[PDB]
Amino acid sequence: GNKIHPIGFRLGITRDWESRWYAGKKQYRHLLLEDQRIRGLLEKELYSAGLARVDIERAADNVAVTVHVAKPGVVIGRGGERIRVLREELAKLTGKNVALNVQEVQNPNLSAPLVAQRVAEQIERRFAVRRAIKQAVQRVMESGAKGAKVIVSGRIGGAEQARTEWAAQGRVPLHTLRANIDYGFALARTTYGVLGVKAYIFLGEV
Amino acid sequence: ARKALIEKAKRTPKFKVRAYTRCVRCGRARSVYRFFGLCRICLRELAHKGQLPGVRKASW
Amino acid sequence: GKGDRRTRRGKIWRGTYGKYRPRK
Amino acid sequence: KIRIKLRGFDHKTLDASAQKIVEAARRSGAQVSGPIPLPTRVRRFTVIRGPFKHKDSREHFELRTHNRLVDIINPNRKTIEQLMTLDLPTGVEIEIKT
Amino acid sequence: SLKKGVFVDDHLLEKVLELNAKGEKRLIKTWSRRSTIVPEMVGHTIAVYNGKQHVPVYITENMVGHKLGEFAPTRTYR
RNA sequence: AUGUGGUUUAAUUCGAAGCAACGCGAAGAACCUUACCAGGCCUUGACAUGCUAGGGAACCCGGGUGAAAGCCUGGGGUGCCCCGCGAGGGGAGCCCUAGCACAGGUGCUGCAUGGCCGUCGUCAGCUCGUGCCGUGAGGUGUUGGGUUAAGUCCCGCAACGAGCGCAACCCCCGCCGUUAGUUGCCAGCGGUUCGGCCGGGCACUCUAACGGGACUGCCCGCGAAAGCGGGAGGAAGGAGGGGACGACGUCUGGUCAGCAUGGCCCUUACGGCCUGGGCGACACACGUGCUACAAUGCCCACUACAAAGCGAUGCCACCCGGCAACGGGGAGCUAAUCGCAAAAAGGUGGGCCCAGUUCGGAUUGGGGUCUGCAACCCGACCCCAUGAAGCCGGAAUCGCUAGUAAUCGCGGAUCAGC
Ligand SMILES: NC[C@@H]1O[C@H](O[C@H]2[C@@H](O)[C@H](O[C@@H]3[C@@H](O)[C@H](N)C[C@H](N)[C@H]3O[C@H]3O[C@H](CO)[C@@H](O)[C@H](O)[C@H]3N)O[C@@H]2CO)[C@H](N)[C@@H](O)[C@@H]1O
Ligand SMILES: [Mg+2]
Ligand SMILES: [Mg+2]
Ligand SMILES: [Mg+2]
Ligand SMILES: [Mg+2]
Ligand SMILES: [Mg+2]
Ligand SMILES: [Mg+2]
Ligand SMILES: [Mg+2]
Ligand SMILES: [Mg+2]
Ligand SMILES: [Mg+2]
Ligand SMILES: [Mg+2]
Ligand SMILES: [Mg+2]
Ligand SMILES: [Mg+2]
Ligand SMILES: [Mg+2]
Ligand SMILES: [Mg+2]
Ligand SMILES: [Mg+2]
Ligand SMILES: [Mg+2]
Repeated sequence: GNKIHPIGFRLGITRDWESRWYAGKKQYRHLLLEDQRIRGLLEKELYSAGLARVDIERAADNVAVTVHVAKPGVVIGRGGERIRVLREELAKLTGKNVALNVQEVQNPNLSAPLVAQRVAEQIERRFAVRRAIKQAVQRVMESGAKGAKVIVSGRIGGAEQARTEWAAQGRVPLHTLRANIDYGFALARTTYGVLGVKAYIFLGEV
Repeated sequence: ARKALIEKAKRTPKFKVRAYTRCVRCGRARSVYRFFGLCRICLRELAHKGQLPGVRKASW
Repeated sequence: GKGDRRTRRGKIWRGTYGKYRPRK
Repeated sequence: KIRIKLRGFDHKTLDASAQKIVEAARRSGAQVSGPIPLPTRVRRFTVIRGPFKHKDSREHFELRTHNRLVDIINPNRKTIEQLMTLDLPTGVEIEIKT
Repeated sequence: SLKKGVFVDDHLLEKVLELNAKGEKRLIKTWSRRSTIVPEMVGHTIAVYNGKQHVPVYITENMVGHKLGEFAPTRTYR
């Protein structure tokens, strides 16, 4: 049981925050609880679109909420029918004026939490646990990455004894601060318990 | 017990000293940093993700 | 020493103030 | 005569945000006692890494509130235009005093 | 130890005062071991809960400053 | 003092078990917490989404009873759909009772699991591709010689390369420069009720952002080379000092009691609410600690060493009352501006004179203060009295290689208080 989170290891450099709002020592508490039940609701009713980051900013009773997705089409609805429903759902808990940009992740095979989700999705549809990994990495290397690595936990294929499958390609230098390693994690609630999917994508540098 | 209780701790009680903290996520009594409403665990977690603004690995 | 409430040092350690350690 | 305190977690979005408030008062008005960097309030939190007993072994987190200061002596209305609502606040705090 | 009250439960007093206006009852039971024995509300027999049952503590004069639970010992063979 | 073993208990809730459990989960157990017990209670439930059905449908104010929870109650009450009617009935909110799907379980399984952690170990390793060798498992590379903290580099070599590691890229601390003036100053000069306090000045100090600086670059010696010993310059050499950072894997390690989660079990109870007790028991055993056992010391007074953090359900200057804790008042401060704040050791003087002591401060009687609904079981503090063991610790055994150990105080988190 070793090893730090690669994002948290990098926050000051080669990775910046999912929440860029100052607060004093008595708002922070609530501007967080909100901040969170936000993602709690967004992530839950927005899986289809496939959301990577759920970026957020503030400046006193207004909120940015720049959601990044692979399939913008799905958040909008043909015209603007869903994006309305969401701005409306938000302000019922967030007693403030909820702004809301939307972004396309131009290549979703280089968004680690998408790759995780992908593989996690396959696992729940009893797929070939070891080839999923194999393919996923390939796909990620195929879309031009510097390296990748995927890990699945245990009860692989409903087996009685927990195990751990991994695969990787190129470089994934977890100790280099100046690396830029999108990391991502997906669950996978199956008929025979949870599996855990981790995904690492090396791209960056100076 | 940890449902009937996440509920009870929110109710305003007879006597303010019966009152107490709770990790507003990970629903929990002990090591609960009042500047966040966050259990040391459900906290190291967010702190890592970038979901706690300006919070960073300290090293000195 | 440090364990004696009726010394000045006993007070310091204990963080307290009193006859045996006044506030100036 | 006019005093502005600037808080924030990010040291680049002060030395940026409030060093552009030095141009938007020098160009469109008179004298400024330059941006002055204040003592920063470091918060440190210290957490037992694991969920259950492993009491030695911890992780150390700080939360660092940087403070900066600017002073402008001659209140023009040629100045209070950018310094009024030519807005680029981002993740920054604004105190305005006299 | 206090000095502005003796922080004694009204549900007991009230029940003891409005027994002193004619009242010589033994079936007086309470769960407020946390209450001071009040100026000469003696003579009576209060049964105090130790957390398992009420024990008859006969209250005399020599023991007035004290609390009620000082006579309902909670743990066994000490 | 504290954690644990055991024993005891109505209960002494559960976990943790050599290193890697035992001041551990617990960064705060009087009621809360609380998961334990005893008693009084609620059952479609303290919480989520829906269904079948008579009753009322927003809501407000009491009373009885009880420890509280709850339960038995008497009133105030008519707003909105609908106009379908000019006489108001139709389960629109909403709220009740009776059933139903369900909630709820800190019940069990860490040997069904995720996650996070511990651990060998920050140890110098663990591998892969293709080639080569072997019938084969496998080997070679990664062996050898030199070198390093290092599978660090060098030279060789049927291998040539690469990846996870090592190092570096990041933070703090050493020197200097640039940018910046409600903190710095007679540094300069002026005024000063002589407090940088006053106009004034960033020089300096600092504060915090950005740069510079170190490369075995330079000189002597050794070496094939890497590199090794020494010298100069430089604040700083040969990894300058402290962090952060944990390879493939190992332990069927740890946790289902943070959370998440597969399965099994409880559903007028293995759920819930309450009051009270318990987690604080004490014939014992162990771990981690504190205070000591004194004169390189103890006590009292005076006396600036300075150095990270906290503070508007707050920090409290300053006056006064009290021996005091604390209580009255009461200014400043959203805080480099005001407060917590005295640093203590040290220094100067005075006392004690080797005594179970003016060492030591356990235990115990008594009087108080504060937080809190409440301090018996169970709080901290102050004051009087009382002064226990203890004269440096058996066998065993622990930490530390330098601003370290040793010693001295200071802050924070949790937190009403502790
Ligand atoms: N990120 C993990 C944390 O690291 C901690 O720090 C551990 C180690 O990193 C640390 O270092 C070890 C020490 O363990 C061991 N007993 C002796 C050894 N000389 C030390 O190594 C030392 O030298 C190296 C390199 O020169 C340093 O980088 C290292 O940090 C330093 N402590 O000592 C700690 C354990 O003895 C803890 N291992 C662990 O509790 C915690 O998880
Ligand atoms: Mg409390
Ligand atoms: Mg003494
Ligand atoms: Mg310890
Ligand atoms: Mg006994
Ligand atoms: Mg258990
Ligand atoms: Mg295990
Ligand atoms: Mg596990
Ligand atoms: Mg176990
Ligand atoms: Mg062959
Ligand atoms: Mg190498
Ligand atoms: Mg070697
Ligand atoms: Mg490294
Ligand atoms: Mg086991
Ligand atoms: Mg109780
Ligand atoms: Mg305990
Ligand atoms: Mg002696």
